This record gives sequence, C-alpha cells and structure tokens, in this order.
Amino acid sequence: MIKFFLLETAKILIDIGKADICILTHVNKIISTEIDDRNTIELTKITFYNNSSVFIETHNGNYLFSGDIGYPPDMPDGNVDYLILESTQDELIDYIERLKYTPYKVFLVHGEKEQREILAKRIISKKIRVELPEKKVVLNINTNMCNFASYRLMPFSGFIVEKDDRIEINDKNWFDMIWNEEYNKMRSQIVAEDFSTDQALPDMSHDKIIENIEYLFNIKILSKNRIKEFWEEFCKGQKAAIKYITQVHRKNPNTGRRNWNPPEGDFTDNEIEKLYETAYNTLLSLIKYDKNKVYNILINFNPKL
Amino acid sequence: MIKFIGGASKVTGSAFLLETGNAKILIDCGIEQEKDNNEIIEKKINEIGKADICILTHAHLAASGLVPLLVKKRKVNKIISTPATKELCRLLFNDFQRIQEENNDIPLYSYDDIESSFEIWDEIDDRNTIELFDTKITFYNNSHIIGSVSVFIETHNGNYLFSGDIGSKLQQLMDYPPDMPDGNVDYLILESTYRDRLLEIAKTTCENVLIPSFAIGRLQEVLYTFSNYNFNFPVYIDSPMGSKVTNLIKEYNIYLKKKLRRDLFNNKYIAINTSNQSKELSNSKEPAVIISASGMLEGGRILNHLEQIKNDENSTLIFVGYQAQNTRGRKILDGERIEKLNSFSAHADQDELIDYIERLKYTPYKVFLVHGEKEQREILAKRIISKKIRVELPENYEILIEKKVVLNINTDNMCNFASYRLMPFSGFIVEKDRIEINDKNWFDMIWALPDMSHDKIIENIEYLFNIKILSKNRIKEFWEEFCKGQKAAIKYITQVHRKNPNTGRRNWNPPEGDFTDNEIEKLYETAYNTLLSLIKYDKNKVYNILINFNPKL
Amino acid sequence: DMIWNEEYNKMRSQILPDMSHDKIIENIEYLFNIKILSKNRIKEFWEEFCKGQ
Amino acid sequence: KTMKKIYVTMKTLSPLYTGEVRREDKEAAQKRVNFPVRKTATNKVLIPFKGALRSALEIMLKAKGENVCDTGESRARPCGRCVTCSLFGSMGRAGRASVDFLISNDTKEQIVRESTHLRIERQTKSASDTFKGEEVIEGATFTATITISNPQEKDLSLIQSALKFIEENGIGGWLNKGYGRVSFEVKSEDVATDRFLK
Amino acid sequence: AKTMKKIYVTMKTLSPLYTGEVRREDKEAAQKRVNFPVRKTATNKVLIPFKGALRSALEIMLKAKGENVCDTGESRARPCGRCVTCSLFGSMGRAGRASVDFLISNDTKEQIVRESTHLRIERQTKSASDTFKGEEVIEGATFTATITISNPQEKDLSLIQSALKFIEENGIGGWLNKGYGRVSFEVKSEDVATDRFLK
Amino acid sequence: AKTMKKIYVTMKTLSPLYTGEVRREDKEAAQKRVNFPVRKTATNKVLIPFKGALRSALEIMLKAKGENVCDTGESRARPCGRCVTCSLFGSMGRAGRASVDFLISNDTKEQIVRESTHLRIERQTKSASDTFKGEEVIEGATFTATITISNPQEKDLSLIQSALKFIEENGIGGWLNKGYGRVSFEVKSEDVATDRFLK
RNA sequence: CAGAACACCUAAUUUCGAAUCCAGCAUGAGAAGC
Ligand SMILES: [Zn+2]
Ligand SMILES: [Zn+2]
Ligand SMILES: [Zn+2]
Ligand SMILES: [Zn+2]
Repeated sequence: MIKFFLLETAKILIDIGKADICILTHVNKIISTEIDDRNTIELTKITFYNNSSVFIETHNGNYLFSGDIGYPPDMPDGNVDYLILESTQDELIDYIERLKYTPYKVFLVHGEKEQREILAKRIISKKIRVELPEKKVVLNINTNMCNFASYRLMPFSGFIVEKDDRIEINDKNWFDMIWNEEYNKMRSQIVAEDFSTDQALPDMSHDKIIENIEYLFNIKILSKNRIKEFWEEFCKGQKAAIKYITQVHRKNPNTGRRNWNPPEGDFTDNEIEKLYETAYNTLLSLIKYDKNKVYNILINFNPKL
Repeated sequence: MIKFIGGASKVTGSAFLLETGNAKILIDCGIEQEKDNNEIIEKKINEIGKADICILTHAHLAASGLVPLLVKKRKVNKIISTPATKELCRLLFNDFQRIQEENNDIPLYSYDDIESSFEIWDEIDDRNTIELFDTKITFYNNSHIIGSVSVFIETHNGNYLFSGDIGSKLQQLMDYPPDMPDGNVDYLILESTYRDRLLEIAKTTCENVLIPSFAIGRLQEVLYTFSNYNFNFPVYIDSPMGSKVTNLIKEYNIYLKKKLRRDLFNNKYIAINTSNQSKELSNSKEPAVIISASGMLEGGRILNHLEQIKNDENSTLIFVGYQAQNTRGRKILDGERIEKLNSFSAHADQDELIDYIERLKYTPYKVFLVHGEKEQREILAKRIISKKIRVELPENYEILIEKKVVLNINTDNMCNFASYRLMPFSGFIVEKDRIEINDKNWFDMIWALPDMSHDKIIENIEYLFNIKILSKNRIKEFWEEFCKGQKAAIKYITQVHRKNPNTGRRNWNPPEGDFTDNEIEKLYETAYNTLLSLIKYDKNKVYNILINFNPKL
Repeated sequence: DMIWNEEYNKMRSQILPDMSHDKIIENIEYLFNIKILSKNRIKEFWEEFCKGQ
Repeated sequence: KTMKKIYVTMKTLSPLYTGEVRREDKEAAQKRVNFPVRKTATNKVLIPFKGALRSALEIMLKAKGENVCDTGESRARPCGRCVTCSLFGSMGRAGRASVDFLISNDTKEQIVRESTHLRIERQTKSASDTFKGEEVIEGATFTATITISNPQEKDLSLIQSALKFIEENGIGGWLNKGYGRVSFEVKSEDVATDRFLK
Repeated sequence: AKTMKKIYVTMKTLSPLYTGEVRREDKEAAQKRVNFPVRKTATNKVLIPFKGALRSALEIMLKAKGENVCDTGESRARPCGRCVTCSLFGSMGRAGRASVDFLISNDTKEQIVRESTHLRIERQTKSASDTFKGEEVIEGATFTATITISNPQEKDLSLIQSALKFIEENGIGGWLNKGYGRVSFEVKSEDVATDRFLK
Repeated sequence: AKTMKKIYVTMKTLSPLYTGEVRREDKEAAQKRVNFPVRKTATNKVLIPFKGALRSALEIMLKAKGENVCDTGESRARPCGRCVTCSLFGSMGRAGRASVDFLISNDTKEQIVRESTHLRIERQTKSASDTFKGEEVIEGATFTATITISNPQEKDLSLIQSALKFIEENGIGGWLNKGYGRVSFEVKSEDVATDRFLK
C-alpha cells in the first residue's frame, strides 16, 4: 500500500526509512537515470519511463507513478493497476485515456482542493474511481440506511472499544450487558454485616463439639473445604456464619437435598438426617466461642485454616 | 478467490464457487446436456466440497440442474433464487427426473432429493440485500427469463457481479435494460453469447402451422406475439408443462415488464389439457396454429402432430429456437415448409453485452468470460480488450481490494469500566464505495401502491383483526412475503384478494358478524387497500405495526 | 438512558399502581408458596427490569 | 434385575393421519398438501405413542376411581404418586416405560397417499371448500418396542388395556371423522438387562 | 366420565351408491378405466365418510326446528361451540364427543363394486352424445360403523337416530339428486363403561 | 503402555434425536424462537455427551450382572476406584483410561436439525392445552466419535460394545421416554502404537 | 443454445407456541538443585 511516496512491497520510496529511493523530476540505494528508460531493474520489476514514470510490477499490483506532465508523454504498454497522478487538465485526461488496460484506481496528489475535486469529478464521469488522500483494524458490529445528499448514511451513537488487536464498534445492548454483569459483580462483593459487631443459638460443651466434629470428619460430611469456608464466613462476623450454615443446611422443598456432603457409610435416611442436624447443631454451638478457641478447634482438622 | 468449476462449456457440470474465507458461496450450479458422463459429474460435485449457499441466477438447467445433487451429497446449506425461479425449478426438476426415468439413464438425484432441496430453499426477489456471512447479496433483473437475476455479492475483499444470461431487445415480457448494481463493481463474471416472418408464413399456411418452442420463455413469447397481433385463425397450446409455465407467468406477472403488471394474454388461447384432446387436435384438419413445447422435436407432445404436419404440403414448421446436435429438430431443419426464426432469442448478442458493461458506474477491474462457444468468446474478449478492460478466459486462467473501516474520530478520551477501553460517541456511519465513521462536524460540513396514513393503517388492521379477516397467520404469512420483498408481498396480497370467477370465493378469512355481502366485499376491499398501503411503508415500520397485532413476526 | 435516547432522537432529527413495601414482600412470599411467582419468573422479571421500566 | 420388552405391531384398519410437526417439512409441503402426514427423513411414517398410551390409561384410571393425576390440563404438574406417574413419568422421577415412536415398516410412497376432502354447504349441497391431506392407507404395518426398566406385575396388563383403548378410540388426528381405527398385536418377554454383556 | 355410549350402525343400501375416490394416486390408477372411481380402502373395501353427513343432517333439522345452531357448511365457517351439534360433532376448541367411524363395508371390492356406463343424450335428436363409465356399489350391500360418545347426554342417541332418519330420506354419498345413496339403518345402542378394558 | 486402543464409533440416527442446549447465552438466544434448542457447536454442528451415557450403560448392566460396581449417579457420590468402570471411565484418585469424545455430527445444523411442534392434549375435550416448539435431529444423521483407551485390557472393547448395544436399546440422550434417541452404532477399533507420531 | 406428454369446477382457512425444578461437592497447598 501507499502512504502519503512510501510503497511497501521492502518499503520502496518513490521521490520514512529502510527504502530504495527513486527520485523524479519536472535509504539503502538510489535508482535513477544508473538505469535509462526501456530497461528493467529488480529489487519487483522496476522500469522508468520518460515524462515531458516509475513502473513497479510487484507480485500483487502493477503500480505507476507518473510525475509532472508537460507535449506527448511516454506510457507503458503492459498492465497498470494503480496510477498515481499529480493534479495542479485535458493533458492528464488523454494521458490516462491513451494508456491500454485502464487502471483499477487512480490517485490524485500534490494540489489544492478545488482542482483535485474538478479532476476527480471528471474521472468519475470517465468511469474510473478516484481516491483523494489528505493501526488496529476496526470492526462494525452494527446492523437501516439513508440516502441524504448522495451519501448512504446511518444515525448511530455508540461505543468504541479498544483491545490489543482490534477496535470494535458497539451499541447500547453491549453496554447494558456489561453494566448488568458489573452490577452483579459489585452487589456480590458485600453482605450487609460483614466484619462488624458480634451478633439465639444452641449451646453445647467443648468435648462434645470435639467428638461430633471428629465423627463428621471421619465420614465425609464436615470436610476440609467445609471447615475452610466455615472459618472464612466466621471471620466476617457471627451473622455471616449464621447465614452460611443456614444456606448449607437448607433442604430444598423441590428436591429434598441439602448442601452437606453425603456421608461415606451404610447409614439409612433417618440416620443421615440425624447426622445433618448434628452437623448443624455442632457448628451452631461452635459459633458461640471466641475466635482463638474456634481456631484451636479447627486447626486439628484443617491445618490451613 | 473464485473458482470456475467446469466453467468452459457448461456440460457435465458447471459452477462458480466464490470462497470468501467465511463462506463458500456457489453460483450457477447446473448441467448442460449434449444429447457415462454422470460419474464425472459426480466427481465434480464431490470436488466442489461444502458450499454454504447455492445462489441461483435463472431457472434453466444450465444454471439450475445440479441443485438436488448438491443436496444429495449434502454439500449445500441454503438455496436461494427468486420465487418465479423456485417454482420453475420445481417444474424443471420434476420433468428432468421423469426424463431420467423414461430414458432409463441411472437417475442423478431422486424425487425425495428434489423435495429436500425445497426444504432448504429460501427466496428473495430483486434489490433485496441480505447480509450472509459478512457478504451482502443483491439480486438484479437481467431480462433473460422470468425470475432471472444477476448476482451482486459484496465481500470484504471485493464486489463480484455474476451476470448470468442477459436478455435481448426482442424479449417482450420483461424490461429490456438489465438492472445493475448502483455501486462499484470490481469483478464482473459475464457469460458470452452462443418476428413478422412467423406471422406472414402463418398466413401463407393457414388461409392456404407447427411451432416447436421452449417451455420457459420461448413459448410464452410466441404466445404473447400472437396475442398482440390478432389475425383471424386460432392458437392452441398442446403442451402440459408449457401450459403450467404460462399459468405461472400469469401468476408471476408482477415480476414481468412494467406495462404488463396490470388479463395478460387477452384470452383466445385454447390450451389442450389431456392427450385425447391432443389426438383430436392432431387429427383436426381445420386451419389453426399449434404452438407447443417439446424442444427439438425429440420427445414431448409435438410428436402427436409431427406425422400429421410433416406429410402435409400446406403446413409449415417454424423453428423459433436453436436446434442442438443429434436431435430430430436439427435433422428436419438442415434437410436430412421449413423456416427458422432468429429473432426469438433469449440470449443477448455481443453488442448488448458491451452495453451491459458500459452502463456500469465504474469500469470493472476484470471481466471473467465463462460460457458460450469458443470463437464468440474469443472475439468478444478482443472487443473487451479494445474497451481497455481485463479479460480472463477459463482456458487461459491480481491486486487486493480491501474494504477498510476507518474511525476518523478522536480516541484519546477513553476510559475503563469493566476492563474495556470504551468511550461514548455520537457520529455518522457514512458508507463510501471504505465504510467511514465521521463526527457531527462532518455532517454539518455536508449539510402503483395506494397511500394511507399511519393511524388509518393502525385502525383498519385493528378493525379487520377484530372482524377476523386479518389473522395472526395472515400477518405472519404477509410478513414472510414482505421480508421476501415488496413484489412478492404484492403478489401474495393480490392472490388472496382475487375473486375466483367460477366459485365466487376470495382467499380472505370470512368476517365474523352479521355483515351482508356488500359489507363483506367492502371489508375485503378495505383489507386489500390497507395491506397495499402497508406494503408501501418501510420494513422496520411494517414490523412495528404488525408486532402489535401479532406479537411474533 | 434519558441522555442516550436524547441523541437518538436528536441526531436522527438532523438527517403505575402503588403498593406498600410490606405488602409487596408478603404478596411475593404468598405467590412463591403457591408457585405463581417461580424462580424462573423472578429471574426473567429481573432481566426485563434491568433493561428499563 | 429384569426388564420388560413389549413388541407391539399396529395394523391400520381405517385411514391414519398424524400431522407433520417439523416446521421446515411443513412449509415445504404446504404448497402441495394442506395437511402433511408425519414423516421421517428416511421416508418412513412417525406416530407418537407415549402420549396416547398415557392419555388412555389416565382416562380409564380416572373413570375407575383411582388417584391418578390429569396431565392433560394446561401446565399440569404430575403428582409422582399414581400408577401413571410410575409408568410414564413425573417431574421428579422419569418413567419406567420408555415408549418408542411407531416406525412404519414401509416407505411413504407405499403407504401414504394424498386425499382430497371437502366442505359442503347444508342448503346449497355444493362443495364450498376443498383441501388435500396426506393419509396412511389401511393394512400398513407400524412397530414399537415398549421397554420397561423396573417392571412390576401389572404394567403389561395396563399397557394392553391402554392398547385396547387406542383400538377403541384411535391414534393420530381426525379421530372423530373416523381416522386412526387400528389394531394391535402384542409380543411380551422379560429380558435380563445384563444380556448384552459378553 | 365413567360412562360411554356405543352406537353400532348397520347400513343396508337400497339404491346404487357412489362415493368418489379421494386419493390422487388411486384415481390416476383408475381414471384410465373408471373415470368416477369409488372411495375404496387399500384392504379392498368400500369407504364412506359418515361424520359430516350426520352433522349436515342435524344442522339442517336443528335449523328447521329453530335451535341456535351454527351452520358449518359456509366457506371457512367457524363452529360456535355452544349448540348441541358443536358438543356432539365438534367445535374449533372443544372436540366432538361423538366420534363417528367410517362406514366400512363387510364384503370385499369384487362382490359389491361394479362398473356402470352413464350417458348424456342430445334430447331433441334422441341420439347419445356423451358416454362415461362410472363405478358404483350395488344394492343389498351391508356397511358397518361404530359411533362412540365419550361424555353422553340424554339427547344424544335420539339426535343420532334422527340424523340417520334424515340420511335414509335424502341419501348418503354422492349423486343424491339422480337417485343414488338411498339407504336404511339398523341401530343397536349399548352404554359401556369407560374402564372396561383395565380388568 | 506401548499400545493404545482406538474405537471409531459411527452413529446412524433411527428415531428423532434431541439433546438440549447447555450454553446459557446460546439457549437464551434461542428461546425467542424454540422452547427446546439442540446442543449445538459454534461451527454449527451437533455434539452429544457420550462418556456419561457409556458409564451409565455399563454401570446398569454390571450392577445387574452382580459385579462390585459403584453408582456415581447418586447425589455427590464418589467413585471407589476399584470397579471396572472406574478403571475405564475414571475415579477420584486416577483418571480413566477411556477418553470418550463428544459425538460431533458429520453435517451442519441446517441439514440435520429441524424445528418441530409438540402439544399437550387434554384428556377430556381433546384440545391443545399447551404447545411448545423444540429442535430435533433427523433420522439418518451420522455422528462420529473416537474412544481412546490409553492402557488396553482384554475386556475394554467388549464392554464398550456392550454399552453401545445398551445405548441402542435405551437411547443416547434427551427425551428417551417419548421415543427419541433410538440410534444404531458401527464400531471400527484399532490398537495403535503410542509412539506412532514420533517417526 | 435447450428437456419433453367424456370433460370440468374447486385443493382454502384458523388457534396455540408456554410452564417448572436444580446449579452442588470432594482431594491435593509440597519437594529438590543452584
Ligand atoms: Zn439461460
Ligand atoms: Zn400422577
Ligand atoms: Zn355451534
Ligand atoms: Zn468405583
């Protein structure tokens, strides 16, 4: 492509950095008339043509830089894909028209706005497209059109998002979706009385708590993750541990299951329910004690916490 | 990015596969007959591979003959054409399969295959842009036959115009000038080339004929030519499938020439229905003109009259179509009265193709000549080169055209909320031929159907919904025919409202109440005018109107 | 949103009953017990309420 | 542990019509017939069987005076305690009797024809409305292999009673006009559920 | 309910009977020879649509007496759902309680189905103009049907018997104007339980 | 070990087939058109879970035979690690030798998946009480999977084949009680070397 | 520049496309060279 001239494929400069410059009239190497007209050079076959023109045959596209035109010019007799033409009027026309295999897109350069616009309109009326010059790729994720003043237009206000590889264009549905996601993440960060004043509980002895916790640690009801989340919910207060054990012990009315891990053994249903309420009452009696006492209770089963 | 799968002579398989990375779009998957090759056709369809969509230009076998075979090896997801092309393909596939069973050739596909091709057969009419796998597809009329289109596919790497077959000036039932894209065309895939005499020899045979036509296009144009010139003797259609195609072009007259969108053939065309009436009209010695479609005198009904017409020294045989090699029609045309008419030609000549390229908005980058005979393709390619346009012939067979999207606004004022670099902007998505976003300062730099008001449409649809004439099923079907396009919905609404002369019944749902005929017919005309005025509205506006009464579609 | 629709009608131009909070939670509890207001229903009402009134 | 296999074979005695449910096959077929019949992609004929069996047993056991739930009422929750919930299913437990579709033994072109039905004015005695529907001919043979996972003694008797009620009333649609009057042949066997182990 | 009504209907035809074939393939296999083919089963028996004839009969009689019956013979007419024909034969939401089976013939095709040749004379010239070879069921043929009423009422068997006394008077099937379809009915009713197959 | 077992499993679908969509975004995007979407790929194919069906089949048959096989279908149940299915499919201690794939179809969703309509007929009144549209996979659709056993024993192919016959008997996924999922299996296994790719 | 095979008349229309449960556990948190 050509940047306003640097034409990569290399980075050959026609009249910046890492270039093979080809000066005009009217870096690593400078190519000019040595090679005369009618002779080809390699670098991408480069051939110069007299003006009174650089012709690069690449792998994709055959580029022609014209230079200033004053008199019959000299044009290639092969195949042209891009025609880079200066504009500062009928001389440029026939210079275009008298060339075989008329180019895909021409380029106007080195002039004011009015002359370039007049020549551009004259070339669209000849049915050749023009470009009038004055990076992450951009993706329209949009979806209605208009035709105001012979432009196809859409009234849209939106968001531009910038990632490491692309820039996307999104509407309000994306912003609503991410706002709902972040609102759900923000509201799931707090419970009303975490890490606050210490707050209707059964009471039981320390030795019975040791016996019950050891028995529900042998069979897999009170486990290491259960003691870990129990200690983490106990750190954020008493009511948080109350809410956590009520959530764990909650029997769903639709399925009849609780969040305890089932015991490893041959217990029948009534005994499994007795072990579940035993775990509930044992941990409820455990929330009564001081934090260091509960830490000394639970370090003997979960050494991490 | 386009592969010409057997695109030289169109025999034993032909296809245009435009693979665009995210879609294997397929054009003109058809078979041409020459009259053991079926295995090479089978190898070529297995060589095509998975195609995401089988675009269809026209209803001839050249472009539409291998569609249930692509369904058979299950290589095609969706098959889209015009509705006229869809029902003509129904008639084509049924008749072609019956010919495969009659000639005892091993059947290429099956009747169930034809049906399962119509399971996945979507349809749109002209100037209906669809956004399929980042390719915008549009249909334009190319005047060949009824429902025939040229395909305009805008992919991110370029705009491709698959022209298909182009009509001539002598085509009477269509507009002559073929519709073109109003934007830039990069690559144009063009298919190369291959009336008073009929009336006056009809005089010199009748007052003192047999016409072999083609059932799609040719027979209906002979019938319309005889419809414009009312002479004295009568015309008979002794062709079943030609009569069905004639009835469908009467049904699909909204897809025709604008003058003929108002019956059409102004009666006086006695069509023979059964074979006994055919034997009667064969044995009928009255002076009459018998137009009928068998093709090239090889099989069909024509052959009931052939013997009677052949030995008759007063009769004549009017070849209005081309006779292909090793057919009985060719064997009677060469000599091994006989008249041949060359004006009845659906295919355009070379000068009409030069006209087709010249009224593009931009000169195309490369004109890909594909089908047609070799020498005509050669001389046509030389005349394209004389117009300074690139040609790639399929025997002889490259820049890159990227449609880039530019921001053209400030991106420094950006923030973070959810690990996203978002910034709110109000701008204008200007679309050049390089989609451009541009701020409001740029905008300040820049700056048949009846007609009813919106509230009248709302109140009339609400009234007829309460009266049960308009229904949720009716609104859903009308929305499907309207998402097809405006003309398909026009045809649907005209077909519903039309009163059957033999029975006196309209396809509208009857009103619930104590309405007397006159009130019932006035309510039917109210529904007709209301839904035509709805047809005149914009598609999103039609959706917002119809979502109130039918909550789904 | 009152800003956004503002531009969404501006740029285009350029080219309820009362219930007490105790009554609401009592009624939602009663309808949850007889399964008129299910979890699926409360969730879908929440997603529809997040999209606007 | 055993399982019960009930190989049922339907012979059609009065013409059968079960409507096509697939929306694509419907809209592909609603330009030729106004009432398509239910068809496989392999061109066989499909009849639902579980709903008709459950409806027959629910109607009969409700008439007998048993404590069975009515799952035909709109958004009805099955109880999970009755005989029909044990056999065909409830919201907590799946049903023991896995009931297959009635796959025809023949292809559509051999058992399915295209009939035209009318609607005639009572005063005029003239054919006012006309329509076309696909129907299954008489003598067509359908099959199913009703599989019961945890069988009791009464389940085969309930299945045979439900099949006799289907022979009484009919399967498929258009039952009041006389469609779907069929006959069933039953071959029952108890099979070990470890019998594919080798 | 706990109760259903069985109406076993035996039809002895008195005039020749015609009911046209409806299946398109069985008509194209016939109209080479029989241009008016009889509605026939694939188990080579004669089929007659029995519902609809009852509904038309009861609609005509109940409109004559003055009941608030909707007529379902008009084009795309919606049944009301309130009259007794809607409860018996069918409404657009509630189905008909009286399921009416087809009139199957007990004897096979080769013993009742016969081919006839009807004409159209030129009248004034007394010369045959049109000749067409139709097909019809002979007289003395016995047909069987079973009407099953799911939720029976007291005014159900009498209405069905009245509709059959209408169908005896004006005929069943096709070509009733020229004298085809004149039949007689024997009705045996039996109120059966809904739970008679369970045990 | 030095050998591995590859079992290429080809499924032909004989009944309609449904496996419900599990991705919440795709299911919620499909609930505006169908009440029961099919579990589908992002490359528009259909995938079916296959390890759980094989494990459930083998556990039912081996529990019926009398072997010491655990039930990992019970609520939060742990596999013991000594069963044959524990050696094949897996245990909490060590992973299973068999590496069962999803059943990816050989065809795209627009060619095998159709949108169908089911109803709820009321027991009296025979009316449509409820109506729901669900997606399904047609009959004759072909699915493919590769079961990869890392340490083959003599009874690995036999038990996989027996589980495949049990899946043919009872159904692979979804509404197995209504007749969905009755399929058929072709098996082409090969013991491949573990060092095959090195060369 | 391609398919081609006794009589009619009709082959339309409508309604539903929803509801509910569940979204939990468990184990591992260390070594060794430089
Ligand atoms: Zn053509
Ligand atoms: Zn129950
Ligand atoms: Zn009524
Ligand atoms: Zn185990």
